[PDB]
Order: sequence, then C-alpha cells, then structure tokens
Amino acid sequence: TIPHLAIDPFSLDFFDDPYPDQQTLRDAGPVVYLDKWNVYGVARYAEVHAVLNDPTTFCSSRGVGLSDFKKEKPWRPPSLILEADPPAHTRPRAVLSKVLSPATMKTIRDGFAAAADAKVDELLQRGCIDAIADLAEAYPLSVFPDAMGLKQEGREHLLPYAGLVFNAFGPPNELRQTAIERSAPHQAYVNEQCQRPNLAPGGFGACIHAFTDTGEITPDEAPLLVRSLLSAGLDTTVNGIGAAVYCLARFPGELQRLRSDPTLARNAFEEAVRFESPVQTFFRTTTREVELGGAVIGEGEKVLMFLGSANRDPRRWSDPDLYDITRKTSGHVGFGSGVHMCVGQLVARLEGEVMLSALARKVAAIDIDGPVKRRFNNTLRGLESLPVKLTPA
Ligand code: HEM
Ligand SMILES: CCC(=O)c1ccc(C(=O)O)cc1
Ligand SMILES: [Cl-]
Ligand SMILES: [Mg+2]
Repeated sequence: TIPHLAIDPFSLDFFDDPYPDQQTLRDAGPVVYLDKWNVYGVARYAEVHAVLNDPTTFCSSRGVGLSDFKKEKPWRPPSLILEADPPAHTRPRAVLSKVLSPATMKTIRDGFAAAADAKVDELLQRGCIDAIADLAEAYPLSVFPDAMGLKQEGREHLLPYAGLVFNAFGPPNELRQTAIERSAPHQAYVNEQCQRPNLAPGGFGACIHAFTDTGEITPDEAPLLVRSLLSAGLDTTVNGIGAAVYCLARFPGELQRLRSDPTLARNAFEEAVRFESPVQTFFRTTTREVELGGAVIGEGEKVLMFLGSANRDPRRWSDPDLYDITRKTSGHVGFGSGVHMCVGQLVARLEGEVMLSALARKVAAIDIDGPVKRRFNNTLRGLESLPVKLTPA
C-alpha cells in the first residue's frame, strides 16, 4: 500500500538539488517508505503539519534524529526541550519562552538593529564581499554570543558545535560520523559556558539560570537549556540570513520592492525561511500503531518530515517556487508547528528583519559575482560561500 523509494535524502546529490526528489516524494503518496534508511517519510504540507501537531503519537522523546533513543545511546545527554514530550517538555519550554519573550526583544532590538546597519555600511565600503562569511556569519556572530552573555574566549567553537548538532540528527553517514568523531573539544567548551559562573548577568544564559529560583527548572536543568540556545540559535540564523540574501540576489524585482517599502523586511525574511527552509528535515517516533494517509505505521517507527518540501507543496502554496515578499506566509513550517514550534523564533525574526531593513535602506543592487558554494549538512540547508557585489543606494 505504501510506495517504497530508494531516494537518499541525506546524500550530497540530494543536498545539491533537493527539489525534484521532493516532488517525487510528494507525488508518490502521502506516506512513503525510504528503503535506504528504513524510515517512513511524509513530504506534503498536510501530513507534515498533521504529524507535527500530533505529539502523543509522533513523539520527540525518542529523538528527532534517525537514532531511536530507545535503541541507541544519544551522542550527548538528551535535550530537555527538543527531545522531550509533554508534560516534561512544558516547564523548560516556558522558561525559554520567557527568556526569549517579546518583552526581552525590546532590550536587544536597538543593539541588534544598529549592528546590522553598521555591518551593511561596512560591507558597502568593500563593494565585493562574501555574503556568507562577511554577512550571514559575521552579523549573528557579532550580536548573538554577546546576547547569550558568553565570554570572548572560545567562541570559535560555536559554529563547529552547531554543525555537529545538526549533522547528528542524520543517519550514521560520513557527515555524521565525521562530526561526532573527535568532537570532545567542542562539547567541552559548550558545556563549560553553560555553567552559571561563565554567563554574563542580564544575558540569555544567565536569565535561564535565574529561572531556577521559580520552580520551573532545577539548577541542574539550567545548563542543558543554555546548551539548547547555543545549539539551535546560531547556525540556523546564519543559514536563514544567507538564504534571504541569496533570494534577494536571485529575485532583483523583490529586492526593489523591499527597497521601496522597508517595512516589508520582516515578511521578506519570513518568506526566505519558507522558500529555502534552513532546517530541511527531522524525525518523530511513533508511540503506537497509527493510520497516516491510508498507511498503517507500526509502533516505534521513525517518521521523517520534509519541512522544505511541505513549504513548497503546490497543494498548499500558489507559485511555491517563487520568492514573493508579500506572500501570506502564515502557516509555513520553517519554524515547525505545534508544541515544539521554534521557541527562538522572535530572535531569528529580529535578526533577519533588521538585516533586511539595513539592506533595504542602504543597498541598490545585489549581484552574484563569484562562484557560489553549497554547505552540506544532514539537516541544514545553506551556502558555504556567496560572493556578491553590493551597489550602494
Ligand atoms: C531562521 C532561524 C531558525 C529556524 C529556521 C529554526 C527552526 C526550528 C525548527 C523547525 C524547530 C522545531 C524542531 C522540532 O519540532 O522538533 C525549532 C525548535 C527550536 N529552536 Fe529554532 N530555528 C531558528 C532559530 C532559532 C533561534 C534563534 C533559537 C534560540 C535563540 C532557536 C532555538 C530553538 C529551540 C530551543 C527549539 C526547541 C523548541 C522545542 O522543542 O520546544 N532556534 N527551530
Ligand atoms: C530542528 C533542530 C533544531 O532546530 C534544534 C536543535 C537543538 C535543540 C536543542 O539543543 O534543544 C533545539 C532545536
Ligand atoms: Cl555538548
Ligand atoms: Mg572563570
């Protein structure tokens, strides 16, 4: 009843151009079986949304990677928020929701916006830049470690550790085993900065520790929640901002619409998250036998969700392969959906908005003027290098 496909969604050829294989996965049926890895797959919007909003059947406490925590040891202690289910998930989620709250955004907005303005003006003085290293990486590195309250020493471990984290959600292919092998120095740096004495008061990390007073998390839970922000809050925004610049460089008509109304900056970033989906895939594990799309999935089966594919499903989106900065983007699953929907989404949108705002006001054109290089990751989609010319407005 369920089609069996040999597509490997964690192969380099898939990463290089996933869109044809993603249509094949969508059009094969609402639920497929991937013989390469012995997992179920869902690539249409309807089933991806359905699975995300059914947490009691499609759980996260057995891992959101390919590995089943009931069968193998997690490569690091399980995340208290990402790799937990209600009710254990709820109070740690509430802490991160308050730490990264709308109220908190007010305290960082001016510095985040000023840093974005300064970066774009700095890059315009150079003319020909790398939009990844000099922008998509440089800007988040200039604001997010500070906002976490991290010390200066050791920040060079942050992007390598995040790449390891997201490669580890994948199957035990070379990308994953290369990342986990000899990863101890990255783990040691991160785990050390998660301890309260190393976090600047007033920053995100110290505020998590401050919530141990409330009864919402214990002192021994706070370092692991600091770890969550250091795992999920940097590389994702790097790929998201790079995707937005990539979209504006490819769709000059949309850059010009953004220039003419910089208040479209926030939705221009949101559409970039839908269009490129920095987080492409992750898993759930069935807690019971379950019917999904006419398909009977047994207990303890891994289900792979294609977020990027769901964000391009023509069953849901008109002209899904067009970047449209006035598209009604509400409902895309680039940040997930349901109880686990990205708790740092306000931080991501703040960075993206103020960067695209700076571009909208200061830049007249963005022209690719060098070889474009893709960055390969089992779960993250993004570029390694994006040489562009910036023309000042
Ligand atoms: C463009 C940027 C980002 C994207 C595309 C993104 C994507 C996602 C997605 C798809 C999920 C859901 C995972 C699941 O359902 O299993 C998620 C969860 C999460 N994200 Fe983000 N994220 C971004 C930025 C951030 C930032 C800036 C932070 C922290 C400052 C962050 C921290 C987290 C955490 C802690 C979770 C776990 C939430 C939970 O399980 O309840 N992310 N993210
Ligand atoms: C889709 C994966 C993701 O974005 C993420 C990764 C790690 C953590 C964590 O360490 O809790 C949370 C979310
Ligand atoms: Cl770690
Ligand atoms: Mg010390």
